[PDB]
Amino acid sequence: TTPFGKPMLKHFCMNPEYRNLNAPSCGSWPKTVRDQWRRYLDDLEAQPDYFSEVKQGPVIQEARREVAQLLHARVSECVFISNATTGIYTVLHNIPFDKDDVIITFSTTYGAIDNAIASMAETQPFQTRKVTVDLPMRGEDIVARFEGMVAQIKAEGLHPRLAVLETIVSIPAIRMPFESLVQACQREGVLSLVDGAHSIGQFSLNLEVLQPDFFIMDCHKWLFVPRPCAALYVPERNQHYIRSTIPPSFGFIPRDPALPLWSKQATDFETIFAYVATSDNMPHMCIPTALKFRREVCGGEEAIYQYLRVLAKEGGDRVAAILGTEVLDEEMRDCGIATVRLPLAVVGPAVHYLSMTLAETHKTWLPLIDHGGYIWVRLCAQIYLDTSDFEWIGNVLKEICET
Amino acid sequence: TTPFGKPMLKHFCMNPEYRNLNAPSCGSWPKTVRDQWRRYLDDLEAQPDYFSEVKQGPVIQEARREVAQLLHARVSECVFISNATTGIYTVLHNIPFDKDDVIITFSTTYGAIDNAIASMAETQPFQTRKVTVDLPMRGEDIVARFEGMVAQIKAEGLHPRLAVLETIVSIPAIRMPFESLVQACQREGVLSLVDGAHSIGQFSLNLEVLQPDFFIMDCHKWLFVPRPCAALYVPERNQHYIRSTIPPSFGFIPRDGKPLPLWSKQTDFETIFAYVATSDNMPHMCIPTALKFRREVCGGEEAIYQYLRVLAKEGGDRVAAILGTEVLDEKMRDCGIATVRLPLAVDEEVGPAVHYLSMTLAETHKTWLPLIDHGGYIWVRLCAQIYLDTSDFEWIGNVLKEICETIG
Repeated sequence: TTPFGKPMLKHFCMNPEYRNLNAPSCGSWPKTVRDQWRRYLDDLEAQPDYFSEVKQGPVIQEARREVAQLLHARVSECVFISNATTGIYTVLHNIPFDKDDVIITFSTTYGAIDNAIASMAETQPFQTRKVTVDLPMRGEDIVARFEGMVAQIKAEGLHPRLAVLETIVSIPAIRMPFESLVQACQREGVLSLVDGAHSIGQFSLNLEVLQPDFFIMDCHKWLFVPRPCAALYVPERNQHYIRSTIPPSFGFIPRDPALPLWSKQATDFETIFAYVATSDNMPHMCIPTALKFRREVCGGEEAIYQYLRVLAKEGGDRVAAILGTEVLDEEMRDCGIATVRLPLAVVGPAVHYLSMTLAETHKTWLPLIDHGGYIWVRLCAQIYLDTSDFEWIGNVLKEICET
Repeated sequence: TTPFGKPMLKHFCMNPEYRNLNAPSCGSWPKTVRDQWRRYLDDLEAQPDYFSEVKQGPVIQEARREVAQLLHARVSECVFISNATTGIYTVLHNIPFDKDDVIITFSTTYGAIDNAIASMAETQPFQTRKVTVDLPMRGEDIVARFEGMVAQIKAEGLHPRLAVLETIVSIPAIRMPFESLVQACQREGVLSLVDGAHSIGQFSLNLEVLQPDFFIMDCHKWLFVPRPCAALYVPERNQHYIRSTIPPSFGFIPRDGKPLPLWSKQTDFETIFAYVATSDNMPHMCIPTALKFRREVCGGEEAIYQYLRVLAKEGGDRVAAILGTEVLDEKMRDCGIATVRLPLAVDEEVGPAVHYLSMTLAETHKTWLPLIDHGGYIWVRLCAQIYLDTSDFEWIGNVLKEICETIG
């Protein structure tokens, strides 16, 4: 129906002068999703306990199966959680660890995940090792160092119990060889915890094929729903590991489960995530409206995936050209993101100036990070941007760097 | 400006037919809070990263200052969290327990807390003890048993480390002697963790006097903001215990003690709770609007607390009378809640009968009430609120009367 690029802008809710080149942070959703969101709010306000006790569940259930379909997963293997940090932590906290078990991470592992592993180590006897990854690198070189780490662990008498993998590194943002790492994990008997915070809605994905041990995803990052909105995939074979949400609630399963009588006013795994602490569900309840908008107005998932990839390839390349620099690359760019190096060498006041300038003067926002002695910027394509927006931010960044 | 009761309904957003006798579960909020909430949603989708990075912060900080003043606490002792379960678990998870420490609970402890303590013991070597509380009791006998459990624990050579107290039991709902239990805790050197999920907005609080070791509250349950909306109070003397949110995030404090990446350029205790996983903040951002409505439209906090307590007392009594049963008391009602026994005694039948009652209220009578089995009978929890009056309570009394007859 509507061509990609700035024709799409009329379907979304941003101010006219707002270049959204960092959509996954807060999400970005069409007007159809906004209006449906507000109708649920109206419903909640008009009859709160009726909306919550009767009307909420069936929309949630429809959202679950639409997410499972998109994943080529069973609805029985997909549960909803508030954010990706919660899902990853829920898995880590439930897996029983022994002093001879090793948790394998990478230097690309999300910072919040390192902190969780550090925190857990204070009261548990396991140990951890970080596979060094200095991007740029080749996917098969990453996969080889992982296999070398797993082999070194087994040689010392230790047990490589779990590896933390990611689909997209948060920043500097590339696509990682997660399909190959999941395979290496299954060969060596290592559980594959996949941080797919950036995945669903951005590129095609098939868990029936990939078969990860655990897969966590932020729907709000790329599925046109507001934050926070995440999902956790656990295959049947691993559902026995999960006995408690984080924080624990009435769904808890002791090692040796009883719902209070008000529960009578679905497997054990599913009840764990049905009886949880008080929460808002309306981002998840927006999933069907979002997927409808993507089928009918945007021409389906594959079209969107292609446009995002192609725009990021071309738009990222054009920003690097204008800057005289490069795009992060060893496919690592088989996604809707481009991480471009800025011509600055490494700080705080400068970072603060750059960002407020983009937010105050140019009405956009970009994440950045120090890596390899230079400051890099993450640019996120999306179906209402076109190649000129990237050309625009290239010149803007050019001017600020000069300044 | 507006008298309490049905004159308040014009200021709220419920259907005219709907009777909200269970407001704490989702919260109920005035039109001014609704309208402010939609205005934030407009701003968030007009300027997502500008709203989030520059505009949220000062509203959130204003809300923290107002919560701190409502509690008689310092701002730097009050942080925001999603829900009370998260806040209680954050405290429990941060405290280092050894194998000779004991966590004291009660028969009335929220079941989610019991599960957290059970979950935590699979991995930590501490023990726990439960004080027996078989309501109805007198509050002073509850204190006597707590003090006895503390002495018994010491008698075994163990260490009574922390006690989980609550202000209001979830179900069946009474006000517990939390002031006396906190006082007993400090006499004996026990950390007082107060589950005050029901507290702020319902009755008067003064943490400067109470001095609890930790205090967790659901703002949405009684402060006129939407769920989920909680706050956590940790006095200065106890903030060294808290080093991570649940789940841990970028604010984590290594046990060494040094806490951020470069994009943060774009109090350590307060920082823990500022750098968290992606979340919504607009309920907390509605706190200033809600509190202004309560001052300007409702005549202030103390006027609201008095109306809630008097209505729950008179309304609760009227439901008990119509049913020929009773209200739960100490044979504790200094709150806006009344728990009334249904003339139904307690198998395979309870579930279906409970389900019929519930949907009959939801589908037919346009209300909802939480149920529990206690002492061989079924009890119901009723919550007074400033847009209700005593006629709403005799309505539900007759309605419940008539339904119990059907089941019987």
